[PDB]
Amino acid sequence: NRLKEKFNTEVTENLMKKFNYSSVMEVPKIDKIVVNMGVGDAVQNSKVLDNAVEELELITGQKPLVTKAKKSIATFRLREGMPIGAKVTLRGERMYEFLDKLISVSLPRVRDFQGVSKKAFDGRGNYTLGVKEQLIFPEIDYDKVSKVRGMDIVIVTTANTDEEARELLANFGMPF
Amino acid sequence: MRVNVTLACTECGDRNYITTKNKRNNPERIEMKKYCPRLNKYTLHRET
Amino acid sequence: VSSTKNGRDSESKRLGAKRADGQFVTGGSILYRQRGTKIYPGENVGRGGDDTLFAKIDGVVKFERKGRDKKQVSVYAVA
Amino acid sequence: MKQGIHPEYHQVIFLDTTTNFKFLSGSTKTSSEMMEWEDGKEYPVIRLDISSDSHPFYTGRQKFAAADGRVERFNKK
Amino acid sequence: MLLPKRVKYRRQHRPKTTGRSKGGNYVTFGEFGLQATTTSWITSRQIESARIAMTRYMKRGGKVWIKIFPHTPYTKKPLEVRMGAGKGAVEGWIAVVKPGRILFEVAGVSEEVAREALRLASHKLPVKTKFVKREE
Amino acid sequence: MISKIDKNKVRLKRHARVRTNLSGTAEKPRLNVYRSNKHIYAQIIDDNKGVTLAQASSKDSDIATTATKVELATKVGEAIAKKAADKGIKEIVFDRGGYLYHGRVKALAEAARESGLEF
RNA sequence: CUGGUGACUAUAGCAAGGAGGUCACACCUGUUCCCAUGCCGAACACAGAAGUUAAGCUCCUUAGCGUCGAUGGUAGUCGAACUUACGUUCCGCUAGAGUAGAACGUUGCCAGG
RNA sequence: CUGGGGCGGUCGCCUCCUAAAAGGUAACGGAGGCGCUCAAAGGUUCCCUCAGAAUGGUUGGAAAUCAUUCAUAGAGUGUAAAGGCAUAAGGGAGCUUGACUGCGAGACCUACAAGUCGAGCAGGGUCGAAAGACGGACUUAGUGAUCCGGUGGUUCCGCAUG
RNA sequence: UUAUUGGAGGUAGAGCACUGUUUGGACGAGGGGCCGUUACCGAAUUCAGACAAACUCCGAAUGCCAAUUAAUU
Ligand SMILES: [Mg+2]
Ligand SMILES: [Mg+2]
Ligand SMILES: [Mg+2]
Ligand SMILES: [Mg+2]
Ligand SMILES: [Mg+2]
Ligand SMILES: [Mg+2]
Ligand SMILES: [Mg+2]
Ligand SMILES: [Mg+2]
Ligand SMILES: [Mg+2]
Repeated sequence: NRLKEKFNTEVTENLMKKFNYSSVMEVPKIDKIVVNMGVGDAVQNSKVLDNAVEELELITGQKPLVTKAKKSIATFRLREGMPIGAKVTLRGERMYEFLDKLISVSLPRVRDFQGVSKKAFDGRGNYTLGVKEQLIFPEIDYDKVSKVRGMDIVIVTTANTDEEARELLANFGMPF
Repeated sequence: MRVNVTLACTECGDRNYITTKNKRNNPERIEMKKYCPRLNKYTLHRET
Repeated sequence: VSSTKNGRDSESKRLGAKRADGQFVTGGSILYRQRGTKIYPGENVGRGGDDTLFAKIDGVVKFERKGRDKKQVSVYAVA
Repeated sequence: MKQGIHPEYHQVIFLDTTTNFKFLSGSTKTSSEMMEWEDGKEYPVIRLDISSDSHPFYTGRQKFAAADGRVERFNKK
Repeated sequence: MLLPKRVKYRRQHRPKTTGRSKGGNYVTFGEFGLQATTTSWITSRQIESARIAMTRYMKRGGKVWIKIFPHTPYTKKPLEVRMGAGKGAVEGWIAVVKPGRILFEVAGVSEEVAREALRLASHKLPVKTKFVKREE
Repeated sequence: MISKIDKNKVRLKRHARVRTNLSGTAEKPRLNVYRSNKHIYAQIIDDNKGVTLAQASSKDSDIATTATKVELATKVGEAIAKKAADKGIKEIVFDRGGYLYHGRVKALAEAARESGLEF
C-alpha cells in the first residue's frame, strides 16, 4: 500500500494546502477504478471474448463481470443480451496496487510513450485513460495473446472539479 | 405450450389433471407435484 | 369495386360503477367493473383477477379520494 | 471477495534492473526468484527492463542501454 | 398549396361550423389584418388564390402572414355511385373559419395599400370580411 | 465526483413498500424497528389510532451498556416484549422497518419471541 | 427543541443562499465472526469509535420554478318563448384561460433534551 | 346480408372512435387485432429502477461495452387497442408447482343456453422468521352446443339366478 | 315528481402539459464552400400564434346511481 500511504501523508497535505479545505473530509480521493474492454467481435467469435476475459482477469486480479448488449442493433448484428464486454471494478488496496502498477510498470512499456492525455476528464473529477495494447501490462505474455486489444480505465474520484482531479492524479504520479 | 397433457399420479395411476406444454421446449414427459384426491396427499404426477 | 375493410367491433362489457356512494350493499356485491385500477380497493373491498372491485362485508359504499390523482372505494359497517 | 473464483494473488517486488530499483505491490506473476525486503518477510521478484525511474519521459534523462543488448553488441563491433 | 405533411387519420368527421372563432381573433404579427365576419370552410386553393392576389398587389414590398391553415381532410365519393360501401377518398384540405378569425395579416406598407391588397384578397374567399388594425 | 446514497432514505422507500401490506391493529399491534449505526429502537404501534403502546431502545439508560450491537438488539427485544406483556399484548406483527431480517433486527425479533410475544 | 412513527390533494415540493455536531443522525475505521458482491466489504452484513461537519441530515431566509387560487367577465348549457337564421331572446347553472392573491407546511402518539 | 339483384366484400371473438361526461346504442361508418404464447413469461420471498441526453474513453462509428451528472417516466409491461402499472402490474435472484381437491354467501351480465367476479369454509400443500400470499399470466381475445364414438376411473345398474 | 346531500363518469367548452398537425421570429453543439465568420444549422433551446372523432394540464350544463331523508302524488 505504498501509493495509499503516499496519498495519506503527502498528497493529502499538498492538495489540502493548495485548495484551502476547511475540513479533511473535503480532500478528494480515488473512489474506484473500472477496467472495461468492449468486445464487439464476440458477435462473430465468442472465443475472442473468452480470451479478452482471461487477459482482463490476469491484469486486474479478480474475475470480470461479463457485460451484455443493452439493446439490439441491426447494423452491428447485435442481439439484446449477447455478451459483448468485460468489466472489473477495483476498490481499496487492490485498486491502489493496480494504480501504482499502471503508473510505474505498465505505462512506460508503451512504444514512443509521450504521456497520457491531460484533457481526458469527464468534467466532474473523473479520468478515463484509453490503453491501446494489453501487452502494455506486465502480467501478459505476448506468446499467449491471440489478438491485441485495448482497454478503458476509468478512475472515479470524489473531486468535484477537473482541476482537483488533475492535482490528485499528478500527485499520485500520472504523466501528462 | 402447444400440446395437451394428462398428468397421472405415479402412486395410484389416476389421471387427475390436464395441462399444456410446448413439445419442442419440453419433449420429455413432464413431471411435477400435484395433489392426489384418492390418496389425500401430494404425489408426483407425470405426463402419460 | 368498392368495399370497406372496417365493420368490426367487440361486445360492450358494461363497465363502471354498479353501486352508489351511500348505498347499503351485502358482502360480495360488485362495486365497480374496470380495466386496470381506475379505482382502487379501499377498506373492506377486494379486487378480483379482472380488476373488479367488490365488497367484503355488508355495509355502506363510500367513494373516496386516494392521494392527489387516484381514488378508491371502501365499505363501512353500519352502526 | 468470493472464494474460488479469483486468480491467485500475492505480493511481488517489481525490480527495474536498469536502475536496480525495487517496488513492492500485489500481482499474479509468481516468479520463482525470491528476494528479501525491508520487512522480515520475503516475496518473489519480477524483473523489469524499463520502469518509472528509468523511462526517459518520466525521468527527464536519456535511458541507459542494458548489458548484452543490441547497442552493446553494436558498440563492441 | 398548404396541406399537412401527414395526418394520423385521413378520413375525419367534418368539423363543427356553428359558434364563434375560438382563437386567433387579433392581429398579432403584422399591422393590418383581414377578419372573417361569416362562417365558411376555407380551402387550400382559396388560400393560395387570396395570398397571390394580395402579395402581387403589395409588389413584394411588405410581409404577409397566413393565420389559418387547412388541417382538415375532407373526402368525396367517386362520380355516379350509390350510397354506402364505405367512406370516400380524400378530396382536399380545409380550415374552418368563424366570425372574428384573422385570415391574413400584412405589414411593411401604408394603410391604403394594405386595404387594397386585402380587398383583392377578400374577393377570392367564401366569407365576408372586414379590414382590421392592431388593437390597443 | 461520485454521489453517496442516503442509507436511511433507501431504507424508508423499502419500509413504505413493506407497510403497504403490513399494518398494526389494537389487537395485533405493529412492532416497528429503527436501526442506526450505533443503536436500535423498537416501538409497538396501533395504526388505527396512530398511537404507540410500548417503546424500548438500546440507547436507554436501562439497557445501555458495553456490548455488541447484536447483544444490545437481544436486550431491546427482551425489554419491549416485557413491556408489551405488562400492557397486555401477545399477538403482534413484526415490521422489520425496511431492514433485512438478519443480524441485529433478527436478534431483536428472536429475543421478543423468546420473551413471549406471539407473532 | 431533537428523534422515531403516523395523518393530510406539493399551501407540504424544487432551487438558491446561510448556520450546526458531550448526546443523537451521519460520514467514518476495518473484514475475525453471521452475512454478501453474475467482479468489487461500493452495496447488504457484521465488528468498532481514530477522524469530520465536507457531504447526507436538521434548522433559518426567499416567491426564480413548481403547487394552490378567487371576485368580476366570457365560452358552454338544462328549461322556456320565437324561429330555420352557421340563429335570437329570457331564466337558472356556470367553466377553461387569465388577474388579484395564498404559500418555503399543518398536525396525532411515543422517547429523550 | 346487400341503399334492387348479380359481381365484389362480409359472417365468430377482442380493443378503440362514432356514442350526445352512468350503462346501452346503428350503417357495405372510421381504425386495428384473435383462432395463441409461457415449465416460466406461473406462485412466493428478498432485492432493484427506466428511456434519453451531455461530457470523457480503443478496436467503437451517430448508435455496442465503461464512468459521472442530469433525466418523472417520454422505458418496460409476451401479443391489437384502451384502461392501468415507477410503493410497481416493470427488472434480478433463491426456493418452488396454488397453472391445487371439495365448494361457495353474495354480485355483475343476461330472452334462453351461456358468460363474468367472488369473500369465506374444509382438505392437503408451496414460499416466508412471521403477518401473510398463492384456485395461473397488468387487465379485457386465443373459441364451438347436442348427438355419437374413443380412452381412463367407478363401495351405480346388470331383463329367472351367478 | 320535486327539494336537499353524497357519488360514478371525461361530453360541450377550453387548452396545448402528452400524441400528432402548424405560422412567423430569436438563438445556435457543431462541423462543412470560406478566410475563421453573410448557405445548411438539418440538432437542442427559446418567444409569440393556431388545429384534433380515435390529443388532454383542465372541465361544465344536463343526464345517471343512491339516501332509516322531507313535500306532493
Ligand atoms: Mg368496446
Ligand atoms: Mg386472472
Ligand atoms: Mg378558474
Ligand atoms: Mg337505391
Ligand atoms: Mg350520456
Ligand atoms: Mg357511455
Ligand atoms: Mg407480464
Ligand atoms: Mg342376469
Ligand atoms: Mg370541442
